[PDB]
Amino acid sequence: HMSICTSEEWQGLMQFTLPVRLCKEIELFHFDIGPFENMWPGIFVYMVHRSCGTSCFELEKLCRFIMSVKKNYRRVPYHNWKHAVTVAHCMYAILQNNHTLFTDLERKGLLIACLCHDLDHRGFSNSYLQKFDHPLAALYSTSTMEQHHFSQTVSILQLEGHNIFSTLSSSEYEQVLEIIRKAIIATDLALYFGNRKQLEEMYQTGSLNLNNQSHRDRVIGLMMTACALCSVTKLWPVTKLTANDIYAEFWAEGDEMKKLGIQPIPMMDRDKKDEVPQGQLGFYNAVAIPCYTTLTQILPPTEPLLKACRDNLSQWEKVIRGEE
Ligand SMILES: Nc1ncnc2c1ncn2[C@@H]1O[C@@H]2COP(=O)(O)O[C@H]2[C@H]1O
Ligand SMILES: [Mg+2]
Repeated sequence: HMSICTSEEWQGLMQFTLPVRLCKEIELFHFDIGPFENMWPGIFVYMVHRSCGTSCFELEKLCRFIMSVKKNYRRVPYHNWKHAVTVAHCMYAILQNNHTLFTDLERKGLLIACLCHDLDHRGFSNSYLQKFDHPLAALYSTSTMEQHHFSQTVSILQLEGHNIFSTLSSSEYEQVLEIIRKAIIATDLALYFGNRKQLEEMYQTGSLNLNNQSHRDRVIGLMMTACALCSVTKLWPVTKLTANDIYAEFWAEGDEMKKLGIQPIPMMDRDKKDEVPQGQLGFYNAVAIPCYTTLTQILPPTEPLLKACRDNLSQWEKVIRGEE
């Protein structure tokens, strides 16, 4: 059912070595993978090797897994292969800066979860799928696309020579699949609001306990949100270019809605592009800023993400003022 990489693809990835200059730059939170397209698969291998060890996964299986995942991301403007590696890199930076706070199993599970969090995304939102009673919406009632992403991830692991997790004990195998399932589902932004509220209460009252599994799950959920939204933590030019991709995809969804007799919300209406700056301002105030603020309280080393987010919020305000 899943698309499979060619022998040339996975065998070639096995020979990749990250350039020395990038080895330094990749550790920074603001790192933009954008100008290194041919290196994206290799960049992911590198991050897994540094965070989990060069022998954590059998190289051949890891390369097949990565290239088949790439092949199963579609040609959509935003939720594509580039996005997958970008989100995985943000997780890499978070994990690197909070290394011993997370178990070996959690680090490997989370890096894989990020690479696969939007696997086989079709360019359509959950709102579209549920508003048009799409098959996927009947099965996966809530977090529709996210449940599909997890199912597709398991499907790729089931491909011959692709199960990088088979060497784990039966207990840890089940454990990592659960970590991955919860992490991918957490990228359904609808769940973010309640999760952040709960974490803020736990933090403020002092009940937050990282040794409490239910609490760990929530912190990991917030981390996934922070990574999924990380385009807002890059340098302004990069943030602005990515925003163009985000809207390109949403406008295409809006176009399809119009064709079917349903008017899209302003955000997905390309004829309302002038409202984008205010739309982003609202998003930063309602989602981004609160997200990174809570993340930084829980994990101090992630402060750079919050600083960058605040900087971009100021940039959007500048646009609104006419200082673009
Ligand atoms: N700059 C942004 N980056 C990411 N998501 C955004 C942004 N602005 C608005 N959003 C909304 O937040 C959602 C985050 O997850 P999605 O990418 O599924 O869909 C995104 C949009 O609905
Ligand atoms: Mg998604």
